[PDB]
Amino acid sequence: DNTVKVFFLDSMKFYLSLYGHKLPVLSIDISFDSKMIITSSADKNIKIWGLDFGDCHKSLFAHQDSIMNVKFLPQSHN
RNA sequence: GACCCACUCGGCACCUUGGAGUAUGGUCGCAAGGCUGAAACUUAAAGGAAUUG
Repeated sequence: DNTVKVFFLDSMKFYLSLYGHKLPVLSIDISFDSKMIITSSADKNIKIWGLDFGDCHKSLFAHQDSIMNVKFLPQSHN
């Protein structure tokens, strides 16, 4: 049920429920310095997501059948 | 008893002599406002559009 839920770790107190992919999102990554997450679904459109409130930045589109896994170069934010 | 003709009485009947418009800078509601999906996202599938590609 095409959503991404972010919980904390000291409490797990349901920090951010978010949506908008129109298919089951199947890969998540989190920025190396805890500032930006990357959600990716099977509608060929990844979304770079802001963190403080959950504002989407670029709902960008590639890989013309389906994204299967996204991962983070953990040195810079690429 | 019936039929005809005249008369007569009573019947169901018959025939002939403020609104209309228009106008509204007011009061109140309202089609008002655009390819949907679709936004903080220029983003999918599926559609309507116009399509002699």
